[PDB]
Order: sequence, then C-alpha cells, then structure tokens
Amino acid sequence: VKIVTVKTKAYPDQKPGTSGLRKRVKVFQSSTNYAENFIQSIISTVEPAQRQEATLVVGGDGRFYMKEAIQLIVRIAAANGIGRLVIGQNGILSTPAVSCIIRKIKAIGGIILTASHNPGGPNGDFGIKFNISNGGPAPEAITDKIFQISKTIEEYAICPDLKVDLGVLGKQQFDLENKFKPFTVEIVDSVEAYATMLRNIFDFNALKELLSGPNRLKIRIDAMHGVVGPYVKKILCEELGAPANSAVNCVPLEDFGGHHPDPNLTYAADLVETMKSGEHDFGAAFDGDGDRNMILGKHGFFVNPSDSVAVIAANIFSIPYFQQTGVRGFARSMPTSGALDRVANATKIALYETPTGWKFFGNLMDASKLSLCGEESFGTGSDHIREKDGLWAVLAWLSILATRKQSVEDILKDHWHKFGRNFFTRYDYEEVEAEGATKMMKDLEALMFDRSFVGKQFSANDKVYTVEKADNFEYHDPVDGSVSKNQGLRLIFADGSRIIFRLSGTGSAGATIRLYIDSYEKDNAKINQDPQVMLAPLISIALKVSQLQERTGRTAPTVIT
Ligand code: NI
Repeated sequence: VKIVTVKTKAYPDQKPGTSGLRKRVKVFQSSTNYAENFIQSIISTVEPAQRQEATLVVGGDGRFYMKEAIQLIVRIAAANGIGRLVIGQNGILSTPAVSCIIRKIKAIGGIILTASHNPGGPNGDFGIKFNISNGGPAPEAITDKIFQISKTIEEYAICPDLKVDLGVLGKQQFDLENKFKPFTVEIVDSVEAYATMLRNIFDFNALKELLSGPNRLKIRIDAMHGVVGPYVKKILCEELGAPANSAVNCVPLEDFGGHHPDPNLTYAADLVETMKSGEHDFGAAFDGDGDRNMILGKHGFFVNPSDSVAVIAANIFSIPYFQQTGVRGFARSMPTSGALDRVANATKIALYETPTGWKFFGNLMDASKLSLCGEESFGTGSDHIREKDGLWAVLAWLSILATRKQSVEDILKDHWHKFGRNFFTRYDYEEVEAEGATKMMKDLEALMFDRSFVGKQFSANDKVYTVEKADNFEYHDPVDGSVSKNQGLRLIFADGSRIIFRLSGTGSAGATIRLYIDSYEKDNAKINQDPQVMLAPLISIALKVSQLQERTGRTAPTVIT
C-alpha cells in the first residue's frame, strides 16, 4: 500500500463539542477535505513515538455516511503510523460497546461515528466523537487542541489505495511503503466483548428464568432502528430467551427509518401505544447510539428518568456487580429531581449534584467516588464503563423485577410510599428572542438575591412555598479543577420543592428556555394523583415570578417531559 501526502486548505468551524464534532451530512460530503482534515487532526493529537503500539477502536450507530468515513479513518490512521485498528463488524459498535472495548483491550482511545438522537440519512446529521484511553469522551484540553490543529492544518497523510472488508471477521494485515511493521485491522463481532462484560455484571440465569420461564415477563424493546438492535437480539433474545417478537425496530437502518431515534413519549409514540394495550409487562426504548433509555410499565405507565435512577439506587444490591464491588457514591445533574437524594439520605453513601454533561460523572467515577448516576434526560449509568449505557439500565430493571416479583407500577408505588414522591416535569421552550430571555433571567437573579427573598412565603391552592435558598448554580469540579459558573437559576422552597430555569441559547439562531419543576410530596394519599394537577401551583408560580409570558409572550411549552 502506498503513503501519499495531500496538501489541504484549513477550516474555521471545526470546533469539537462535548459530544465531538457534529455537522449535517451535506457539510461532510460537499466541503472538500472536511472529514479528512478533522480525522488527521484527531490522529495528530497522538504523538509519533506512541503510534506504532497504539490501537484505536472505531465504530458507529450505523447512520448514512458511516462506512465512507470509517474507510477514511483507516487510510489516514494507516498512513499516519497507527499500528492497529479494532473495528466492530460492519462498522457497527454502540457508544457503551466502544467505551467497553477501549478499557478491555487497553486502547489509546477510539473514534465513535454518531450524532446520538440527531437524525440520519442524506439530509440529516453526522458526528465524529473522540474518546480517550479511560473509555470516556476526550476532555476540554484535548478537544481544544484538536480545534487548534484543524484551523491551521496545511497537509494530511493518506494511503488512498487501501481498503478493508468491514463484514469479514478476523485479522487483515497490510504493508505500507518502506515501513518495517505492517498495519493491522481487526474486525471484531459487534456484540461479544460487550455481552461478556454484562455476563459478569448481571445474573443471566435469573434473567433467563424471567424471560423464558412459565411466568414469562412479556417485554417490548424498541431500538428505534439504531445501533442497539443487534445487541437486543443476541443478548435478550438469543441468550436470555426472550421470544423473537420482543425485539421491535432492531435492524440498524441508515436513516433510522426517517424518524428521529429519540427515546421519549413523543418520538417513541408507536411503542407507547403498543404498551397502552396491557399485553406487555415492560417496554423500553433507546437512542441512536445506545447510551440513553426510556422505561415503560404495563398499560403505558411512564417511569420518569429521575425516578428510574432512584429505584435502581433503592435496590442496587439485587445486581451481582454492586454486591461484589460496593457502592462508592450516587450522583445526578442539578436539573434532575430530588428522588435520588431521598434514597441517598437513607444511607451513609455520598450524593453529588453536578451540572449537565457526562464529564462531571466521569471525573467522579475515575476518582472512585461514583457507582450509580442518572439524569432527567433519559440517562442512566454506572462505573462499569465511562459512558451512559441504555441496555445496562434495562437489564438493571429486569434484575429488579426478577428479584422483586412485582410489577413496574407496584415497584414505584412501594418506592414512593417509602421515600415519598418527587413530582417532576420538564418544560421545553425551544428558540426564543435572547434579550427578553436574558432580562427574565437578570431581573429574576436580582429578585432572588434579596434580603427579603429568602424565608418568604409564596402560595397557591394545595401548598405553602417558603423560599429557603435561591441562586445561579455553580460547580467546582473536585478532579480536574474546573469551575462551571451560572449553570442554572434555582428556586428552592423549604418543603423540598424546586423550580429551575436553564437558558440553552444560540449565537447562531436564537435561545432555548428550559423549565424544570421538582415538587416533593410525602402524603400517602396525594402521592398517586397526576403530576400536572399536583405540580400546577409551582408551574403557575414559575411563570408569575419569571414573567415568561410577559417578556417572551409564550403561554404554553413546546415540549413536556
Ligand atoms: Ni446517545
């Protein structure tokens, strides 16, 4: 194979986010050398002396353009001096599986080709996420270095002629012009190392009894045509014995069947209606790359993401891994509800409240301070890998149903009557006019930081809300030293209720308002009544204090979660 050097002209917009670089498919296939430039920049962060012995893992969610970009990664990694590439069969590898293999075989890191729940196909998105040797996403120091290189790059090395068959398992060796060591590409089964790790975390025998036995839990798992479909089939159906019909949408499609792979009540509607029937005991959906999940009980019973980490926390010792390893700590992002706190308080186990994004969870896990973490945005994880894991959360729930022998509906009722209930809801006000929003935030801040703000009585209907604390949440990471200021406007009431305003805006189009409402309840009787009814006083107070309808006009929210 020959090594060619291509003279390239650098790009200004290739700044990698926390989830790597994402741009619509079109930018990648039209902008000459966009992909090649970025890939050579990722490889360039690996210094020469380390390339021969380095192994990089490559894989993706299977959306359109994935195969063309993997063939580009191979040719540039090969010309650049990287000794070996472990590619998942057909290029398919979920984000939890790539994290698992990097750690397993001690790789330098890996390149994950996914834009998570963002749509796929000719007119959709495409992303290139870079993960490091601990198995987790590359930290700011590394993402900005890639960004410094991309803006000033003049040339990239490539083996144009080299091509590998992604469908054939085993080792492929290639010789590169004048170079003494051959380039090795290893095609690995997409599910095997991942299922082997899960085989030692959970008790696949209790689960084989649960899914196959006389009692047989009837489940419906929707993989929304994304990467976890091969995994559902081989692990839940072939190994655990769930009938073939338990796996819906489990064949990776390039456009995700047109529709977005986003695990929620709106996008996973087809599964929510199939669940409403009553035939199934448990239902579940996952996103494009498998690190997020949605849990459903009989008759469509929505198990809120914030309640879900709390239930797994309140029964964590039902899982063999936690029994043999112990629980180092619990954690959640600040917008997420207080249910995990009520479980954490019942034990001498530490609870961390972190801002939004994996980096916070990853750092504490690497510091051996975190075992189970959750987010209100359909995210659940543990320290078994350094990424969230959607299928791990489903087998953790099936292990709890196996142990308990109760329904999902009953596990949450018994949970709310022990720990009390955190009625949680999230209001999304997608893209608004920035000035009004910043006023709504600034005036609110001023009003929150007052002498008479604290301790005061706010009230409407059922409850009396007294302002115990009020701020703009900031975090000082204990591991990397970072400080993340003004992460969110908090309103904390003395009973346990809370209102959180988060402004996720854009210096490109406008600004998104996110309103999260967490209201605590302890009464045995009010605990089971509907969340929109019970949360109404605080939603009206949130609009009356923020004056959102006043400075932005909008009455109703775009999305309700
Ligand atoms: Ni994802």
